[PDB]
Amino acid sequence: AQFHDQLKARLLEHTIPTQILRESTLAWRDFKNTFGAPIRDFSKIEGHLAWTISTAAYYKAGGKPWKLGDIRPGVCYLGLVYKKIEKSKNPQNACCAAQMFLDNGDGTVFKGEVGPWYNPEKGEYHLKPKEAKALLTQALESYKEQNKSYPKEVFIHARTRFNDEEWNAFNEVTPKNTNLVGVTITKSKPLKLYKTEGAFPIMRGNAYIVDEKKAFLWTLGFVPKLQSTLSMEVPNPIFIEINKGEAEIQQVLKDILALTKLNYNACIYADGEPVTLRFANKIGEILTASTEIKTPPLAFKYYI
Amino acid sequence: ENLSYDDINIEIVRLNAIDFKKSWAKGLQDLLDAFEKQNVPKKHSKSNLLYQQIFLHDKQAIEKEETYDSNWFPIISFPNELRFHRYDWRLPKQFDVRTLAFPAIRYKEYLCTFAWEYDFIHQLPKTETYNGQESIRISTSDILSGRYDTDFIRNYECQRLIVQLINKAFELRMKDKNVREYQMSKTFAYWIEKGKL
Amino acid sequence: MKELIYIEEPSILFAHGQKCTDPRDGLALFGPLNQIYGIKSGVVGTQKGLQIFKSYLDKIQKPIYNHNNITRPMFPGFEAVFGCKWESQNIVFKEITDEEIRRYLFNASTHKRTYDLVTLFNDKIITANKNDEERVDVWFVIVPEEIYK
Amino acid sequence: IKSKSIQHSSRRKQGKNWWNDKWREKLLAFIRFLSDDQNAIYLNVGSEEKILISNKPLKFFGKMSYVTPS
RNA sequence: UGAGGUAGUAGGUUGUAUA
DNA sequence: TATACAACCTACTACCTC
Ligand SMILES: [Mg+2]
Repeated sequence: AQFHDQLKARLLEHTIPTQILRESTLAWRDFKNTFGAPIRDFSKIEGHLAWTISTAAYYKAGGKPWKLGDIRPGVCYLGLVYKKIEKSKNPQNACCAAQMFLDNGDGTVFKGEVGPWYNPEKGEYHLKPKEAKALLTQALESYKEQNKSYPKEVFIHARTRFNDEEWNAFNEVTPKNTNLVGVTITKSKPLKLYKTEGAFPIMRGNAYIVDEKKAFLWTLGFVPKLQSTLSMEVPNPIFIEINKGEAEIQQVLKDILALTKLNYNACIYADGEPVTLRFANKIGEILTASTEIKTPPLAFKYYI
Repeated sequence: ENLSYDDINIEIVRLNAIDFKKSWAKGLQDLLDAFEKQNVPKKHSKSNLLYQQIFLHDKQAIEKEETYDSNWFPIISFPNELRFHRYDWRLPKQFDVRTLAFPAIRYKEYLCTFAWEYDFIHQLPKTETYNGQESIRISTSDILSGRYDTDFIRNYECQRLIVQLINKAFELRMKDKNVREYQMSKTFAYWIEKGKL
Repeated sequence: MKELIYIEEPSILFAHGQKCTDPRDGLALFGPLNQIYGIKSGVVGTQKGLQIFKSYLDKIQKPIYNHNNITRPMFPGFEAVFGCKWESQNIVFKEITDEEIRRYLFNASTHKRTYDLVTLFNDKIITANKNDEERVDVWFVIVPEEIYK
Repeated sequence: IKSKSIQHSSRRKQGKNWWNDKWREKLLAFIRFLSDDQNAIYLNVGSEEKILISNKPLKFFGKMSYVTPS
């Protein structure tokens, strides 16, 4: 992993789109495995490889393959991901975000709020008041610059919970008529819904509501169109909780699914987790390997 | 979709029209169905796969009822009351509450040995205690919200204690059965042997 | 018996303002949303890497099929799907000689060798970026087999 | 087996052929094997008290499903 | 790193209660 | 400050491709 992240970090400093391809991927028949059998054989999926590579190359050259249409107009989706930076100074925890919103022409704006805001504790996957204020102000100013108006709602989601200090700072920053909603998306709680009769698993999109603030969503499983499964061995659901906010549990799940339908790095039906968090994790993985970039580019072409 | 049915020109409004307004794929599928119905002539798997793709462009789910099993095995009953015994000076400080027959914790400032029942004899046989000082709490209020919280133990801790007791009780029970143990990273696994069954 | 609610699958837009749920099918029928006119590529790697890249790029210009064409939709071809010209003939090449990789890869610390390889590749890329006239929209790094391990 | 790698490389090998049915029946049979009573399992939390776990897991149902492939 | 998923392993933090 | 738990967090290797 050292090669890829360092290369992307320096080219980030120089702002050049790039794509790394192994020789085994493009020519898999030549590189055998000492037994007359390819180490990685693409014989039955030779068109999926082409789909993925072509879509990635098209996106990295400045072209939109598709866009989201069914998303609430007037909201911002922010995903916060924490990565542990522990090399010299202290086991610091960097926070990297990603922003998505849609308005003024039905277009989709999918960028990443960057400028990692650190926290000098071993644990403590949270933000101090000043860094939270800076994060929210930067996101709000970006949205207002794009849309010439302030957001009607803000949809903050992360893999960790929010504390009262952070939420009070956020509410201090927020304008008079902007509401904030916090959501925590855990991934591996031990629930497994088997199907009583068939040998095929539960369908994707089934949701179980345990409370007016918590629910399970099956983002994997058996999809009718493809007549196959998006996973293996009894797919695992994800857990959604409305932490520190006031909203409905159905709109949240619909928004979560819509966010899952935005993976540009690969050509698939959908992925289990929302992409706003995966791309933030990629941004963090790229940034933590470099040495103190002042103002990184916010475009996704340079990172992925 | 902006053309009203009352404004279509004459000699077309009386015909059978195909709706391309909502989605073009559905209209094209309807067109192909009409063509195949009225024997419309047509002429290397680039068209068979294409036709299958057009047909399966929307394999919508059906309103069929299904029943799913889970792995959440419920608990049908609990012991009536949760007990809190003193056992001061009858329990050595350098003696863990584990390695004991029944699930017991030494939590809280005093009133240790959180077990549901008595009879820790032959392991600490002081066998001389005054039952008046023992504190007893109803498990009904502990599990189900209620006013079980006091300055002694608040409600949140009073449930994390019961979960601990259950997780311990399962471990001690699953040893008079006929299985052996495997040690995972943070838990224990219970598997049946080859000779049995 | 608890009841499970159902959430309808979202729809993603494509060209002509049309909608679908599977990006492959939607791109195949309708196509992309914007018009870039072509992709001018640039390759960094050994000559064998250039040959592999050119062979693959020529391969992907024509239809490619899978085993199950319903589970995984086929590939019509690059220009048919995207309407863009990405061809092997218009390729800018920057070569890494075998001597360079042999010298830098062998020995040294695990951090030092990685820093050396990254420095070599990125020096080539940056020097081509600022000291050349030909435009390169996206750069492709064809990593040899020994560099990975 | 006293190795932590050949067990991982065998778990990953063996789990690939098992699907919904082969996991569900095996889990239910294992749970039913331990049970003493026909409808519960006894955990002795004392000399006079016990905690009972039902032998039949929670069941869910939904109104939207799919037609199973052949 | 063309990708996605499943599982294992290793550590860490907070809130009690103790020595 | 260190050791016994429940509740939460991240970060690696190894193996699959339906
Ligand atoms: Mg990529």
